[PDB]
Order: sequence, then structure tokens, then C-alpha cells
Amino acid sequence: VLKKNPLKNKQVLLRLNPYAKVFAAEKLGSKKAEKTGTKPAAVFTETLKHD
Amino acid sequence: GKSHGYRSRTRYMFQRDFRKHGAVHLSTYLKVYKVGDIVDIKANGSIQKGMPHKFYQGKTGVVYNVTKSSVGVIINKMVGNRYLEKRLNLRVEHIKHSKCRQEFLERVKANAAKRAEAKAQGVAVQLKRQPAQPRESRIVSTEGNVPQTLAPVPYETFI
Amino acid sequence: AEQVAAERAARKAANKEKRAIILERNAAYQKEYETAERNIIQAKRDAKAAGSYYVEAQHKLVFVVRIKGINKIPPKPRKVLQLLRLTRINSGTFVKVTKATLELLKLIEPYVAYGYPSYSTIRQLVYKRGFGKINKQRVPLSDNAIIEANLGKYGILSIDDLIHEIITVGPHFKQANNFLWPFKLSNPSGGWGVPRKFKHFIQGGSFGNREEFINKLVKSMN
Amino acid sequence: AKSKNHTAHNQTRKAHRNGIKKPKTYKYPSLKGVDPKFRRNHKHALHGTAKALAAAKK
Amino acid sequence: MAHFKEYQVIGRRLPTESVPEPKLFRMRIFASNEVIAKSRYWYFLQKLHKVKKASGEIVSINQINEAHPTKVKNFGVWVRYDSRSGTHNMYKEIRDVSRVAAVETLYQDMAARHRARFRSIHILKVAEIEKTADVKRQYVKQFLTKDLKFPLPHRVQKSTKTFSYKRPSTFY
Amino acid sequence: GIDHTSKQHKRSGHRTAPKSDNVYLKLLVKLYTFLARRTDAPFNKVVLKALFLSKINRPPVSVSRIARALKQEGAANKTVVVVGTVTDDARIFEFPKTTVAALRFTAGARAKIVKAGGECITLDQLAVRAPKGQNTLILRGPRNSREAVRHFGMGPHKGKAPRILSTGRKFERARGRRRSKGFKV
RNA sequence: GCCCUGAAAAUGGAUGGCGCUCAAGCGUGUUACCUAUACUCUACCGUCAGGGUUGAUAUGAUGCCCUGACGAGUAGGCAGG
RNA sequence: AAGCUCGUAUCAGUUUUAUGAGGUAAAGUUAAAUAUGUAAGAAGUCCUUGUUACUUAAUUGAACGUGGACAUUUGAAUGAAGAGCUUUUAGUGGGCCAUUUUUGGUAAGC
RNA sequence: GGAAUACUGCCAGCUGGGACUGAGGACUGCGACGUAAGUCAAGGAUGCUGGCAUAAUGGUUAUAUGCCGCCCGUCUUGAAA
RNA sequence: GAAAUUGUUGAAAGGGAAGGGCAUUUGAUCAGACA
Repeated sequence: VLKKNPLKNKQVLLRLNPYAKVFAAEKLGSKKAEKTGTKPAAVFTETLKHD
Repeated sequence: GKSHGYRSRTRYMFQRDFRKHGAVHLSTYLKVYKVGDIVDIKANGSIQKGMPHKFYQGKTGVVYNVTKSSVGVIINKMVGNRYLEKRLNLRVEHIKHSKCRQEFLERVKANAAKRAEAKAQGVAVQLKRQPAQPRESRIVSTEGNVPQTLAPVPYETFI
Repeated sequence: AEQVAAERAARKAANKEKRAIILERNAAYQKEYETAERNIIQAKRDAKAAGSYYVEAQHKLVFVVRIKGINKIPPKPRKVLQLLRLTRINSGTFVKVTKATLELLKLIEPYVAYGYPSYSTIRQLVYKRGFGKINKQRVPLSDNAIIEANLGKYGILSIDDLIHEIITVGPHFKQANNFLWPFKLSNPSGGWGVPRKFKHFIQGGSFGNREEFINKLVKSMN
Repeated sequence: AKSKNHTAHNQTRKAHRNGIKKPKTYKYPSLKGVDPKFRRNHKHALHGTAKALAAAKK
Repeated sequence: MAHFKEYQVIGRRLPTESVPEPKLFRMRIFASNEVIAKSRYWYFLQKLHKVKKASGEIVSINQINEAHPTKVKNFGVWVRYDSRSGTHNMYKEIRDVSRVAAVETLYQDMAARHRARFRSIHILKVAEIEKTADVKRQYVKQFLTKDLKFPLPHRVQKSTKTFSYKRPSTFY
Repeated sequence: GIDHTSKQHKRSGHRTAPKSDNVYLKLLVKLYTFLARRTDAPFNKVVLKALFLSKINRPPVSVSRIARALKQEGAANKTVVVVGTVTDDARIFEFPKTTVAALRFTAGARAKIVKAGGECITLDQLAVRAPKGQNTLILRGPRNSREAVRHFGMGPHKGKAPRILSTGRKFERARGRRRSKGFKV
């Protein structure tokens, strides 16, 4: 009779998308990133700093 | 006053193609047209008998009638709000085939091959034609090619 | 009668499976998206460490929005807009990008504003504004039976499968993208920016290809 | 008291209201104009092939 | 045009079997965002090589941050702008903090004095003047004298409230 | 506003229900709006829309045409249906047995059908005998055999027989109908 | 580039008016804000299309209900009062 | 306006691929841009063996057929308040403007 | 050699204030939460309290105020003319 | 025994017309309802 938006009204958001519960409980929205060591090679930086 | 003739205002239209004047070459007459063929109409200004009106220049039609020196042609002509189906009597100097059917039959046969080939290949055909896609990923290699900085250039007279 | 009792927990078991299969199947679409956004990040890093460059794959999908009113349109664009299902100001649908559809947009650019949608906006539009087309009738989705009784022949048995078929531009994109009624948007929440919309986005108007800047304009319109 | 004689304005627009309908072309078109000599034989070609089965079909 | 950024753009000539691996040209573009940046890049490669957006590519788009954002610098700038009755060349020296903050100040000067739109102006070169006395223009040399001190001519009182009971005073 | 590719508020151009005020007619329209809905077989859905047909669109099916459709192979045991009136044809001197179900029979075609040991039916009894339509033949009478349709589309070189009062010499046979006076057509 | 000169028409006199000079003018840039019968969401009226419903033991089968979409209009035509 | 036969369906003020025609702008014979014709399949393709009084030097062609085989990535994109069909009749047959081109005219709210 | 902020973008992140609407009217469905019974914000509003029973609310009509509002029918490309 | 139109009384209004629409205040009136 009336359309209940997800993205508010959590109960309708959980009939659609049964993965909405285990998404939040594990976060995964704020999930952290692995750390990397790579640096730009001296040619790339030479180009960027150039005239 | 105004003048609307049969060939009126065809000045540049039936001209003979500079340094192509003279007698028609003889593969024009060795070409065999059949009922069900699709043909393109380009008038030949040197052969007056059997010559289509200036509306049918470049138009494409099908052969319903084959006769001694000529062939039948069905055209769809827009008049008013509708298309009328015209029948035309033209000599074979004014006709030639259109290659879209030669190229179409070439793809029909290839499609026959691939499928019947793929019938022992376990389908996964991909037998349509698809438009040019957006180009996939890649990695350029700057090694050996260094980006060359360019800039706009000042104005000059140079007169 | 058995009826009510004996066909309930018999049926209610099948209900459990649809969303237990939607449970596992959506988990796989979240790990698929994230590791793709990661590899595009790792690739630009692995290249710059080789002294080289990395060109992105071009964007296979755009979202078009009709920016102009309904009258004083020349005949040729007015026929195009009707073939993209842009029937009013502020509406729009997803458009697959191939050489065929891409020379249409060049005709209508004064009349639309389009760009490259992120998974963010594809997810908001479909949840909030997403409707189905069922015997015409423009149905709101709100449920998994509306999608499964129509697109289930293709797979696409949840609303998480639409958003997947839309953003991956999968094989069935035509069936799915025509199963969605054209999105009826509102005007932008914070305004359009700029005094005048009908210059090109590069001269300071609203139309044309604004690329990934379409993600921000649509959200104010959603 | 001269008039406004000719214009084509609005005529292409009136044309697309019901909009340029097609041939509605058929299988077996009309043999109007076909070669009378071919057409005579074609009578008896079909005339014979119908009776061709009247010997087989019985 | 906006509150500017400065980008570098890189792209080559879609590869063909005849001439693979083209020459990867590069430019430094002053524009607000990447969209206006790229579309302003192909504008200056159509004046140089055989390219256009369909016949060419953008390999890299990167933003160039000012290296010493806090140090006052002296910039001379060479400008090609299209006037009403023709086109010309100009050299204007800008004393500002950073590259992109100097550009934003040049259009405002071109717009104000010469009535030249962002579309009428080509920025030929922007480079820092290292040693003073290489600064040719007098209004920039104005600020380079030793231990300079000046007032705030006629202190300008922004009026906050409708009525005031004092009369104000322009002392500073 | 919306940009329409179609004309708005545009009816389908069909008979949703007869224009007749006949009472017994509407009892069949009532009987077949029920079966068309709940019986899932298309026969009922065909007979329904045939009860809405106007008179000109209901030509009579002669009792001779009924005998052809029985000579039609395998159909000699079928129950022919005619929504319309069955009329008599005496030009046939033999008639099969079978069955017929129609709205109206003429008094002649009632005798002839009853004469052979066959049977005349109404539509209501057919609905009771075969609700789904098991083993039935619908038959339509010729529509374009009318006197007016002979005149439809008059115009040069179409051979459509002008609408005219009196037929004979001296009435519109002269200029334009023959080469000797003027032209032809 | 801006300004002035070139620059003279008849009732009193019109950047719309007042009035405005580090503008309330001119060139340009970033923002905030105002509001159409257009856009989104809701209710209601009507129009169209698609479906549901004939079982006594009530009062409408031109009936009841379900679902959607749509609504400018002269000359003109039609349906219902 | 009245409807009629039908309903997955041939279409389309649109692109794309393929392929013709053009002789204006620029160029100084060449030749655009925008518009324009056709094709992208079942009324199809491949084979096999029938008909004729036309055609052939001819069991050779043409046109139409029998029997067999290949169905939905079936032959490019997008869209389609469904496709077609007919009858019947009103009003109108003084137009005007703007844009992009252009002739007459010195120009014009010509 | 390290960082932090800035900017961009995302979260099926958290919480607070304001305005508008309350259609429908036995149950049905899909979910959520609970071992369980059950409950819930899940196919559209309920609970608690107070006041006046009044011309208080509401209508109807004259006036006043703010903004708006040209004279009808006709011919006409074009009429307030 | 209508309307134009008029005399009397009562009410309201009035700065080069009058009259209208949306909105509410003020004055006069009106039920319904409740209970």
C-alpha cells in the first residue's frame, strides 16, 4: 500500500539483501587496507616534477 | 516561364565521367541478372533508349522481370505520406549489382560453417556482430619512450 | 484439511532457501567488487614502481539524465531521447556504452547530462527509486518475488543481482535494464551549481559528459 | 490583392502523423508486367506439376 | 574559471600496426577538475600533432601540488590572448605564494584590464624567478625593498549592525 | 510534462459487450463471460467475442456450408458451432446427420437438420455439453459477399462498381468508361 | 581596455522608478540564498488499459473490487448528463 | 467516430556496420560536412529429384515445386501504451513569426 | 627519515532539532527477534491528557488590507484597441 | 403582480471610476452537533 524505503527503515532493508546483517556486524564498510611498500620509480617522479 | 521536362535539370547528372567517354565496355553485357537480384541504378548518358528518369539515379531495387535487352525493377517511391511500389523498364547499361548481397551471402556461409563446426565444439557460438567496444585495460611501458613536454606557442605574423 | 498447516512449513522452507541462496550469492558479489577496486589500485602502484603508466579500462556504462524541458526540441534528437526512454525532465536510465550507443549521445548532448556511475549510486537508485515493468504497470520492487517471477528465467533472483548485472554490464543487461522503469528523479537537493545549466559542463553548464562527477549530481537528485 | 502561393512548411510534419507506411509487401507478388512468354509456359509448368501428383496422389 | 588546480596529462595516438608505441606527449594544464583538464589538453594537441579525442588517448592524469606551498615566490608569466581586433603576446610578473595561486590571479587581471575571457587566454609559460633583479616589472619590484613597512590606507570599517551610537573612527 | 509516443486516452476499438438490448442475448454474454474467465480453454474465449458482433459482421451460415465442413476429413463426428443464423440451402439434396449449435435457425434449416436424424442445439446447451469446447468446429459465413462491400474503394482502375440507382444502357456507360467516347477510366 | 569628443528635434520624462561612485557601474571567480501550474512523494476527482469476483440464505452484474499510467486546447467531432 | 482480424510482433522523423548515388562549400580536373537509397535471413541456407508447350547444341538453364537438414546470439544497437485492416464524415484550403541559408529590391515591421 | 592534517570518495556509521501527511479498515504476505512461548518500527496511527459544548471551530455575506485582475461578442496572421 | 426603474427607513462604504480572484482579521448570520 505504501513504499518503505531501505537506506532508512532498517526492517525493509533486511527483507531485501539478507547480507545487510552480516555486512554491518563485520563492518566491511570501514574495512582496513593492507599496507604496501612500493614507491614511484625515479622516472615517474622525474616527469611529474619537470618543467 | 517555368519548365519541368522529362530530363530537365540533369546537366551534370548524365555526364559521362571525364576520360571515361566513348563506348561501353563489354562486361556490362556479360552480366546475368535474375529475378530476386538487387541492383543499383546509375544512368549511362550515352545510351538513350531504356534510360530511367532523374528520380531513380542511385536508387536500389529488385529484379522482377527479365527480358531481351532489359530487366524489371521495383522501386519504393515516396509520394505524399506513403510509399508507392514502382515498376521500371531499364536496359542493362543503366544497371549493375549492389555488393551488399555478395557480402551478405559471404557472412551467411561463414555463419553456416562456424555453427556446424561448433556443433561438435559444444556451442558457445557468438554468431552476431557487435559494435566497437570500449577499449580494455593495458600497461604502457615508458622504458624507451619518455614523455615529451609540449606547450602552446606564441603568436607571430609570418607574412 | 492439511492445507494451512502441512503446506506452511513445507512452503516456509522454500522461502528459507531463496534467501539462503541470496545469502551466499551476495557475499560473493561483495568480495568480487572489492578485489576489483583493489587490483585497479594495486595496478597503478605496480606500474609507477616500474617507471610505467597504467591506463584504466574504459567505462562500459553511463547514466543519462534529461536536463531539458519537453518542447522546442529538433526532430532528430527528439527521436533519440524517446529511444532511450527519457520522457520528461530529470528522468534517466543506465545506458550501455558501445560504438552504437555512443554516437547517439553525441546527438542529444545539449539535452542531457551523463557520466560514469559508481556502485554507490547504482545501489541507491535501485533500492530507493527502482521499479519494475510487469505487464507494464510500473511496479515497486520492495520484494524478491517481483524480480524472480520476471527475470528468474535469466537468474537475477534478487535485487542484489540486478545491481550486479547493471554494473558488470553482463550479458543480460538489455533484459534487466528494460525490466527497470526509467528512473524518476527529483531536482538536485543543493541546486545545480552554476547560474546557467545549458552551457556544456566544460564551459560551466550542466550538460554533456561530466564523467565521474555524475555520481555527485545524481545523489542530490535521489 | 496577391496571395501566398507555395510553401512546403508543415507538409513533412503532416506526413509523419500517420507516418510513411510501408509496402505491406506479400509473398507471391503480382505477375503484372512479367514476360508473357515466360508467363505462358509458367501456366503449364504449374498446370502440369499439379497433375503430376494427381497420378501419385489418389 | 574556478579555484584552480594544476595537472599533468599524458596520452598517445592509438597504436596501429604501422606505427606502434607513439611518443607519449605531456602537458601541464591549469583547470579546476580533471574533466575540464583533459578536455583542455586535447585542445592544445590539435595545434601540435595529428591527434584528436577519437584518434588519441589519455594515459595519465595526475595533480601537481606546489612543492613549497608556504614560500612567497616571484612568477613571470607569458600570455597569448586573443583580443577583439587581434591576438598578442604579454609578459606579466606575479608575486604570489604558489604556481596555481598565481594563475588564478592572472585571469582576474586579464579579465579586468583586457576584458579577456578564460577562452581567449593561452598560458604560454609560468616559471619562478630565482634571483631578484631579474624581476623586470616595477609593481613587483615595489615589494622587494629592504625591511618594508606601510599602513592600511583609510581603515575600512565593515558595518555589522544597523544603528550605532558612536560615530566611527578610521584610526588604525 | 511527458513526451508521448502515442495518443493518450485512446480506446481499443472493440466490442466490450453487445449493443443489442436483447435480454436473452445478454444471458449468453453472461454465461460466456463466466466460462471465458474460469475455463482456461480458448474456445470459450472465441465464442464470447462472437456474441458481440454486429449484424453486418454476422453473415448467415447456410446449411450447405455445414455439409462441406463435415466432408472435411475427421470432422464428420464434430459438433459444428455457428454464432449467427443458420439458413436453408436446398441446392444440396443430401445432408449428413451430425449436430449444429447456433443462435437462430431458420424454419427451413430446422426441418432439414432434424430430417436427417441430426439435432439442432442452442449455445447454452453446448456450454453444458462441452464447456471447454471438446470436438467442435466454429464456422463463419462470408463477410465480403455483401452488396455494399462491392462498392468499397471506388476509384480509377480499381473495378469497384459505382454506386448508382438504375442499371442499363445510357446510365454512366459513356465518357470515361470506353475508349471511343473520351478515354477509358 | 575604460572614459570623453565626434553626438543636433521639437508637451514634461524615464537603466521600470528612487537613487547609486574602494557602486547599487563595468570585466571575472567562488559561494549562500529567493521562487513556476515543470520535477519528486502523498491524498482526492475523472479518463484509459490490465486483471479479480455469479453460490445460496438481500438491497445494484450499466455492479463491486484490484493495479498502473495519464489530464493544455480554438475550428471540429464524439460519449454522458 | 464506428469498429475488424489478430497479438509476439512487424515496425521506427534514431544510430552502427556494409554498400551506391551526388558535384554545393573549400581546393585550383579533385571533393567534403549535414541530409539521401539498399541490406543485416525462415518469404532463410545447403543439399536431393520432379514439372513445362518457354530456353538449350544438349537432362542443359529458367521459374515453381517434392524429400531431407540447420531454430532463438535466428544472425548488429536501442526502443515499441501492440500489429495490421476497413468503412464513414466534420472543419480547413487568407496564415504569421524566429533561427540557419537566399533571390528580387537602396533598404524596410517590404 | 618519518608523520599529521587538507582534499576527494565510500560505510547495509552514530545521534539531535524543525515542517508536512495519517490514505486504507477482520485475518492472509515477506521478514526481523527470541531454545521456547511469544513479541516487533515487518502489506498506510496509535496511546495519554486537557479544554469549550461554545457560535469556540466552521459556513454565509458586507467591509478593510496585501498581491493580482483591461470589455464583452465578432471578423482577423494580429483587438484592451 | 416579476425585472428594468423609483421613494422611505435601516446597515455598511467612499483621496481621479466602479465591479472580480486568492487569503485572513473584524462586524451580522447559520445550522449541525454534541450531550
